[PDB]
Amino acid sequence: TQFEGFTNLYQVSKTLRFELIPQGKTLKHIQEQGFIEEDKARNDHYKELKPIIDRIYKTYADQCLQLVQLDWENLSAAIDSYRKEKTEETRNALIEEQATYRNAIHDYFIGRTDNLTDAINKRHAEIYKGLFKAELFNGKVLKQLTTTEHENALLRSFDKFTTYFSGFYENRKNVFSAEDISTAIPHRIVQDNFPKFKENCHIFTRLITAVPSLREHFENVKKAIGIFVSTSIEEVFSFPFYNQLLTQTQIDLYNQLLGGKSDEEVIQSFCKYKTLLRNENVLETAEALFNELNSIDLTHIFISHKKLETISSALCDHWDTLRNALYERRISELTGKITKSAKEKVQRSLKHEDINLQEIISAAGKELSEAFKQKTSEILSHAHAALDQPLPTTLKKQEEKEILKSQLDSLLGLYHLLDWFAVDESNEVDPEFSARLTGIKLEMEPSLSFYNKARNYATKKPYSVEKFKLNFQMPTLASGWDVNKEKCNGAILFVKNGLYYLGIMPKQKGRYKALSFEPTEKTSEGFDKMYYDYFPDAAKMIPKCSTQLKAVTAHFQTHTTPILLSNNFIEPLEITKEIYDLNNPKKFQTAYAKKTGDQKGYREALCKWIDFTRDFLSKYTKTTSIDLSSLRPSSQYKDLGEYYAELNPLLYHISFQRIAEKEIMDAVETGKLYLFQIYNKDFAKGHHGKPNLHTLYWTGLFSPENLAKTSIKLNGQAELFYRPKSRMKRMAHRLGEKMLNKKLKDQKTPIPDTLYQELYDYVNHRLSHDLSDEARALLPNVITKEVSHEIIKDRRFTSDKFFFHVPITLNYQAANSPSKFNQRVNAYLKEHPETPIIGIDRGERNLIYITVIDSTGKILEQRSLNTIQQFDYQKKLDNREKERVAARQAWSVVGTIKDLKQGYLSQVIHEIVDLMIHYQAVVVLENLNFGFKSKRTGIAEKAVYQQFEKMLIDKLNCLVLKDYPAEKVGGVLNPYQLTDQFTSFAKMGTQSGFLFYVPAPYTSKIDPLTGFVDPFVWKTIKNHESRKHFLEGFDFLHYDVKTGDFILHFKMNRNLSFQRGLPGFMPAWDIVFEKNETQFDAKGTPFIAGKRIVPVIENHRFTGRYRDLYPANELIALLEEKGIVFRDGSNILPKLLENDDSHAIDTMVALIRSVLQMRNSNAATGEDYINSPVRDLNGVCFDSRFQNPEWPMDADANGAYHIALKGQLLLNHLKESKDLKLQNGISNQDWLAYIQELRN
RNA sequence: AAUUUCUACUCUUGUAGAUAGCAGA
DNA sequence: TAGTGTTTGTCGTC
DNA sequence: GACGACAAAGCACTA
Repeated sequence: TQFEGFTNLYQVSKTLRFELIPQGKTLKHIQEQGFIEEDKARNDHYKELKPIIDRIYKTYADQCLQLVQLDWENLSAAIDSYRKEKTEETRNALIEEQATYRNAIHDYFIGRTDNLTDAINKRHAEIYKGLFKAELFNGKVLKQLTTTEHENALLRSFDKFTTYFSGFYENRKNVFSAEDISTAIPHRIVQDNFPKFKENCHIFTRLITAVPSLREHFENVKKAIGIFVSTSIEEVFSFPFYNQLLTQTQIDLYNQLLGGKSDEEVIQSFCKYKTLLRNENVLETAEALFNELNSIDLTHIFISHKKLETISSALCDHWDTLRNALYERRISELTGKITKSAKEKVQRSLKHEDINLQEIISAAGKELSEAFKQKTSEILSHAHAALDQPLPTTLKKQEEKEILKSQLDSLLGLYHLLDWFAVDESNEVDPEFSARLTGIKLEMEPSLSFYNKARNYATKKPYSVEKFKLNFQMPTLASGWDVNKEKCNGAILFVKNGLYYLGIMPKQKGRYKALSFEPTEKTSEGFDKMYYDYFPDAAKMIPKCSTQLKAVTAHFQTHTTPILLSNNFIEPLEITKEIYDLNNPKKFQTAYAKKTGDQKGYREALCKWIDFTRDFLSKYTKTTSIDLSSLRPSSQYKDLGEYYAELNPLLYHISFQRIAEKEIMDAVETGKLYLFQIYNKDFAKGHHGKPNLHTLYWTGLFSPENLAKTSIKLNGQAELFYRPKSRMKRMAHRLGEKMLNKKLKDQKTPIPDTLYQELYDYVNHRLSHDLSDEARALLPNVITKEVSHEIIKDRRFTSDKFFFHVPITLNYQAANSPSKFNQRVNAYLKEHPETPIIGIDRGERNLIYITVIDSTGKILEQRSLNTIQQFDYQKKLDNREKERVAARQAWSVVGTIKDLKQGYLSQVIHEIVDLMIHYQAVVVLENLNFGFKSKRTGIAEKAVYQQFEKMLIDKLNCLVLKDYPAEKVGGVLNPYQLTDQFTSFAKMGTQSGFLFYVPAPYTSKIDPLTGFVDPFVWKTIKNHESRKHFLEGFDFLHYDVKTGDFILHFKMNRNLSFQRGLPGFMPAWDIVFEKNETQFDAKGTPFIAGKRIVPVIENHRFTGRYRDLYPANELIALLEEKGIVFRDGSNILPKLLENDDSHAIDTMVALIRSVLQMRNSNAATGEDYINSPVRDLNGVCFDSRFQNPEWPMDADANGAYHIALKGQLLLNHLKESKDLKLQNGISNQDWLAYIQELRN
């Protein structure tokens, strides 16, 4: 097995896109015939027909729901039993019962069953079949069910073109399917409305039994309105009536028995919805509801469990406090011997149940009520102060955009507040409160959608990428390149002087007309035309044209002699009866031999069948020319799989023949041919440099090597698109103006966005104002250029453009899908223990950081990827963008940041693949399922980086390096295939081919010399008793006079209540308060050893500002003040406890806080070092400021190193494992135990 | 500030990387 | 009594 | 029992 052998394993399909430039006067001919305008109208017709078909989509659904008659007694009993006993058996019984009822409704739409009489059951299938076919426009489906003339004229607009609704058919299948999917009609009937209707019947009978006078009163309300005249009030609250509550008109009548593109568009619509909130007085109603909570019974006001953690973080210290406070109070009221099983039951109960507001107050204290009152009035005042604040006149200025966002934040804040309360009727909700809350709520739901629509408008770009597909009045345009379908499709390609041209033949005067392109000698100058020959598949096309056609099937049925085929045959073929009988556990198939076992009959029949196929190919009118003599005789063919896989590549072929330029130019001159040059900036006159990957795929497809031996196949079903211009604001660099580079003299540090505009205006002498102080300072550093030629901003969308989306297939000689790809990778890895690793982590001072390690674990190379292609993406560019978002906090700045991150990550995968191929390594990412990263990290968690991993998997599916020759492995003809096909984020686990995913947590805050981690969670120390109990668990803390350090011995079998439950290896540790000394690094720079950056400034705000702190110096100073003598080397902790100085104990613990903190960062001073608190086996505490290459350089370096180290643990278990499998993730304790043992 | 277009850019009338489209969210 | 402008074929997995 | 990929086979229109 070789690493270069990971190619040609499965087919990968990519569709290239190009721009079509009209040649000669083909644009004039198109405009004269009005093809673009007609196709533009077809786009509008397709969109205007979107609800018309959806309307004729209800008719059928409404008609099918009118005949539904079911007995809902069984469904009610399954609902009652699940509410009665909360066991998993009654849940699965209800899930199956619901699925049975959903299918009962589905059988009315398309039953294909025996429950409904076929007279009716089969009639629905004839409609549902062509509900996703042409029938829609035939009027046939409407003939089964009245169309108006304009609607009839709209249906015929898609005659011979109903494939335009291809994707729309899928969107309508997503509406039915009769699954638990909420989008479906059966689900809405069974699982949404019936539990509501079933509850209505129970509410009815309880009221009528207690207050019988309410019966005649309800009956009078029904009679006074006029609804359900043939049904009494008791029957509408009985199960049989629900069958007549399945259509909207009946649902509306039932509910009424109960109830009785532009800038100013966002201002007019919002102000219309905004002024509607005053008339409804939703603020006054909301302010009155939250004021009711001061006196009403709070044991029936429930908080949703999905919001409890969010509320805890908004009203308390952490997200933990509420869930923990409820946990302690519930453990406080358990019965008998409180086992650890009873505690876990209380934990699991708090995850998925709604807590009433009273139990929260009784468990958290009176300080939550003050937080609840203050937060409620704060949100209500902001929403009240925003409804009366008028919107601006326009959105031209950013100051006017800010007030629009500010008022939307207040509206979304109130909308967020209302979603705190549980909506489900499973809880005993208050009568009046739940009704008034659900009312103002139903009203605030479009705010969220409206808010999202508004934010996207600000994020939107001034372009209009919207486009429509050009058909040229052909439903099969560019649907196939075969020469025999020249007229049928009318799309061919030309190559001339390295420039690729597309030629489409229009219907000449409304009729098909072939062009007699005469093959001219190659010497004469002219275009080269593609001759495309293709036989789709031997398995499906051969029987269709030879033994399964209408002629021979009927002939063999009514006549028992072989028949001769003459049409589409050079020499007549004598198809005989037996081979058709074989094709009538099919015969000559693997199943037949597996079951029957007639091996002798198999080999003879297959020999005749294979010979018959070989007989067919040499006799067919188009397959006779291809040289099939390379095929082996039928005696040594095992089965059809190997034979068809061998026969298929021989059929497909592309050849080029020169066509004289005079014919092509005259064809364009008269208008018979439309010439479109393919253009992707790699065919420009001034082009110089390595081209795009898509250009190489296009260039490599037509290379002489590929034509002789196919590895890139030109797939059919190509598409043409036309994009209208979007010239609304043209910016240009006119001649005589002075360009300004976005980078300084070093062409690596970008100018801030705000400063760049001011400098650019001053350079051109256009700014009326004066430059800032920092603008003057940065002025000499910028570089200016004169405009030699005009550069048009966004020139792509200035004018109208054509497009050509063409699909190609790479690795055409491989299988359709990979077959156990991970087994192949694991096989290579097992035989190659020396395969290096590549660990990638998201640092804070570095966007993406890399570290490669070998089998033994030494760091071969570690690099920071924030500087790609001589440009700084983090140290300068992302910092300025983050500065702007912290200054303005607008929507445009957020959109630019997300686009930059995705663009930066595109550059990263090139660095990864270039690094990986050079080392022949395996790259280990981190799975997003486990853990999270802080806000200080440069990439948002599970939002952009999750898509980053998708790109890396997809890129390595068909990895092609653009500096490589095509013939060797890794080129365009033989791409690398190192990853399995991506299916979903959930399905990918710990391996995706040559990619590994190890748990993120417990990777970057570890000493790389001892494997030590901070074993104490500091949230368990709050009071003096906790501090003293924590401090008394240690063994001994003493001054070493020889070295000047403090050795704080600790045994992991102590302070369990303050620990994190991960002992790991090394049951004892020696925390060292390193003596501060001006140590020198490799470069000789001075740095003080043991320096720690502590952010603790206030009890509530623990990261107000970073503060310098020296654990050794401060603790010596603290002990001197207390009068403690410690130079004798005696233990210090017992003497600390006996004096019982509250301030000294707090300082004692706070210093242990600092020393156990390894990752010390300071953005202002540029320090991101990591310092070990414990000594290694050599006896030296790790300090990353030493800049030793063999160990991580900075804090971000440590994380990428251990992700690669976590990759070793996966492979180390892989090598020793007998099976070719991997563990379903790495336990945090198991990883800690492994690393702590290895570093020793 | 020039792109099948996405990001960044301007020694180079263009550079470096990415780029599986259509339809529907 | 024909030019010409939707149907069918499956092999393996799934 | 359920998916496909592009051709050549059919199949209805007027003639």
